[PDB]
Amino acid sequence: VARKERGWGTVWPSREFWHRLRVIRTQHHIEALVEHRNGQVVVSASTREWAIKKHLYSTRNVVACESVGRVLAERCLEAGINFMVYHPTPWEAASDSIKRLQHAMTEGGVVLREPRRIYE
Amino acid sequence: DCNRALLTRLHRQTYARLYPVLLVKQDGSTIHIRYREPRRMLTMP
Amino acid sequence: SPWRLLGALCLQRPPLVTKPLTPLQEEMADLLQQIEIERSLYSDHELRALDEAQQLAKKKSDLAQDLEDMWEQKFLHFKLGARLTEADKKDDRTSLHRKLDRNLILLVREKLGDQDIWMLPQSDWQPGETLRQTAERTLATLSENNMEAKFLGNAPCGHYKFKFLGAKVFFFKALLLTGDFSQAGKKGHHVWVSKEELGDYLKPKYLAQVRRFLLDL
Amino acid sequence: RYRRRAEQEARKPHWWRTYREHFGEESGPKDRVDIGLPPPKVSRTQQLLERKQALRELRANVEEERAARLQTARIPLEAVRAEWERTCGPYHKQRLAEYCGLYRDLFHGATFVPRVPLHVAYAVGEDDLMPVYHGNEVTPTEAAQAPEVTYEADEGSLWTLLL
Amino acid sequence: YRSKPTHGIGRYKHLVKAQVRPINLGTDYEYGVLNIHLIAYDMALAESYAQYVHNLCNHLAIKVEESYAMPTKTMEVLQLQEQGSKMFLDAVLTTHERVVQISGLSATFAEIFLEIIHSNLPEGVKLSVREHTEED
Amino acid sequence: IPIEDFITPVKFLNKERQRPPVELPFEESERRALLLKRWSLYKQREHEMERSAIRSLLEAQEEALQELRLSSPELHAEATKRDPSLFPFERQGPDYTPP
RNA sequence: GUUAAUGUAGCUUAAUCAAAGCAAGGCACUGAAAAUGCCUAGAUGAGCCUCAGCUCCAUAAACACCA
Ligand SMILES: [Mg+2]
Repeated sequence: VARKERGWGTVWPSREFWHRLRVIRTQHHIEALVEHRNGQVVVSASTREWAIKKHLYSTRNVVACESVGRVLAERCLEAGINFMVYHPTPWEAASDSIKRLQHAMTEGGVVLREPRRIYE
Repeated sequence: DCNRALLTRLHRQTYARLYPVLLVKQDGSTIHIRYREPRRMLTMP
Repeated sequence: SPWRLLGALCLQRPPLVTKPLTPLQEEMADLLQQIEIERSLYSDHELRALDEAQQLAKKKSDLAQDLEDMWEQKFLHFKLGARLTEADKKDDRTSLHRKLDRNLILLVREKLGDQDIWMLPQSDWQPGETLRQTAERTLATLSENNMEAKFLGNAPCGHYKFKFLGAKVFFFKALLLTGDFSQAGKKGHHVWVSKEELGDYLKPKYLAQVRRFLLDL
Repeated sequence: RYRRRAEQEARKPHWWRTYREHFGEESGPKDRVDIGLPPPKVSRTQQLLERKQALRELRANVEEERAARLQTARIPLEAVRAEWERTCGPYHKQRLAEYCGLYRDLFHGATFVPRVPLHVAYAVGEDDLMPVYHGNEVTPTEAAQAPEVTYEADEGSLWTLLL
Repeated sequence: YRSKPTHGIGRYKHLVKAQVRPINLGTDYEYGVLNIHLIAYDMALAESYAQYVHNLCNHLAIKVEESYAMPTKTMEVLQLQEQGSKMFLDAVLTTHERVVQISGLSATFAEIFLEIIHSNLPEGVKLSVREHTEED
Repeated sequence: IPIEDFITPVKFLNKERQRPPVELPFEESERRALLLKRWSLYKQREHEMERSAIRSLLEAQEEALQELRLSSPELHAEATKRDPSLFPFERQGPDYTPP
């Protein structure tokens, strides 16, 4: 029932959501954040993190993206947030690493594409 | 430094088979040309 | 502060024949070969080889090899120039024909009145002259030879000062096209030498830093 | 690259009227009265060395690289969850609590990092166990009975639990 | 708004411009508009070295303007046959040309550059330096 | 008046059928890939020593030219200018067999 | 041998979750670049000590020196 932020739409991405998945790819590490429109990061999984770093190999690999996705799904469920928006770039949509990140996130039980507003 | 760019493949999508050929111009000098014909040598008068 | 004016020259011989390949470059060469022929489209020779290999099998029950063997024998019969004109001699550092693979540089021997000099060829320029003109002049004059050497810039390569007075040594780069050495058996000692050997024969710290602007290849 | 640079620029405190200003960064800069347990004291250099070593060893294996190129690998999630609980977990739990305004309604100004992990669960049946993580959803049916509580301390200790 | 302190904050167009002589001063001496002709019999080789040149230039901050291919010249080689006295036989060859234009240089950078270019020359590769005026 | 050779010739169209098969085991695959990574590392070190080389050369140019300016001003009047001798620079690459 | 400084990867982070970001490389993709995709290598100058201190080494900037 709450208010999303309708608007912008001269610019990108859409700022309309309660929660937004944000995937940053450094030439070294893959970092997946879940954000609230406040800019505040709510729950995140990074490859700089020792927990994830030590178990696996090649921080920048496709493998790593898949991994971070699974971790994030887990922590998301644990945090009580089942829905978030993901707004990739057209060429990030075609990339394997991110397709498999989305897959990992889906099997984890987190739905992208948030529910609509009521009496929007 | 002469081997710098020496190692490459032809990058065009659809192309014939290219085979190593030893070409002698009029020197006494020999070069390596990739040519469709399997012939191991050719020489110019 | 009196300034002693001395031009100087770094004389570069062009490497003639290409080097052999590092093991890695060799394996890589193999790979590139394999994949190149893997993505390749047919061949005219292989069209006439395979199509006839099958069509003759169909004309028996109901060329290419000729060409192969011809080219085999025409290649095998022919013989090629030696890659080593150095190590068969194995002696001469003074031969301009010595090393085919690397680039070579000229050294000279001089014993002066107060001094013992192993010398990268040097010039002496009067204030009215240009360092360029003096470089060329000294080159053509000293070696007693007819040399076509294309110079690169009007700017000098590298500089080293000995101050007793004060003095300058300005080294220039000259690219040798075709030299003709007159009196190949002359007494003045001219040594044609690679990078490692340039490291060996050179005593001074003025000539020690020439391998700093040299092309190591 | 542009997008990045821009988002960094949008996080700085400019001198002109901005979105952050009107839309409630929620007190903006805040000096935090901290009622915590003191952070565990661990040697920087030693830890660094050990980790470097571990990663050397892990990178060394050919098996691992095979696992990487062929896109077949898995992470032992339970162990990652253990390590996370042990290491940076307290901070993440903290910012979740901040997000849900635990600190705002309890101590009013005060932030603490949850140094000791707290494991709470409910019995839904004989074989069923419903965990309470930070922020998770639970049905009152599940919570009809008092939960099982677990955390690690030796005993000279005295504690107080509050729901 | 003109009256405000924040005026022209959104001003951009001066940052992006969307709308030949060599300079020889004798001290700071800029000799530009130079043509690099890489000519060889093998396609792959010529392209590869052209590539190396291009990348090298981009790394050395030397500004490349146009990189393009020149028309290939088709050679028909007539070899003498011994049996028939004046009889001719034939073999077909092709000459490939690539071009890299550099817009600026200094004496020192010219000297350095040429060193690097000719040092790294592959076998069967003919190199040329010329001036911008050429007719296609 | 442009005419490019980048175009694919007509001869190459329907003769495609000559090279359908390609297959590798675990062996050739992993070998080629390993080799490729190895090769990238190698090429990197190569580019590195190359750049360090040209950098050292350029530093020799700095010390040199600056030395000549500090000694005689007339000499960096002379040598800082680029000569007309460099217009048609032509050089031939090495060969396999000497003449 | 003397003074003002230092030694993070090529340039700049951090040193209470942690050695971070950017350059730079390879292969694929189109003619070259570029973008993009899949990949690659990396550091707290070296020796001890207390849980910042003592030297060494080396660079650098000068001076002295040496030729
Ligand atoms: Mg650390």
